[PDB]
Amino acid sequence: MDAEQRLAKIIASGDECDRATVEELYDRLAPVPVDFMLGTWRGGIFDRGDALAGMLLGMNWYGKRFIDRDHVEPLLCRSPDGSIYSYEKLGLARLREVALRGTVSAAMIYDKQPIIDHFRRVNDDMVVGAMDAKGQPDILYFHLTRER
Repeated sequence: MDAEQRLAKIIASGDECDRATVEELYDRLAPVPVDFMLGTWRGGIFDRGDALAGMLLGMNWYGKRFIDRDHVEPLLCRSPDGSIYSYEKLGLARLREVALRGTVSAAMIYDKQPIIDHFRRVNDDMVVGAMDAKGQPDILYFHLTRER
């Protein structure tokens, strides 16, 4: 109830939200099965002051495309002409069911990077992603909105 409604409002307005507050809300969210992620999603970030957030923004990161369990485009970006293209220099990705803090949910795993994004449901068209990247002292959060 509460966590979903509070997170939906932040995600829909593109507002920033500090790591500790998102994590509290994320831990109360329900896991999602792998096929729930299938489709194209528009992405946004909760903390835009982070290094990788800065780099995603500079690349005009749009979102992600989940084709099937084995074929995911993790970095859809917007080119200067306005069209959306799949940036593939960091490699592609796939979906598996992975645990995070005792909760097993659909997670995107990069093929060529030690990065896993743990997804939890906000509503049918919104998920919060928890980025689990090797070395990173803390889990970082981002959001996805389903294209309809």
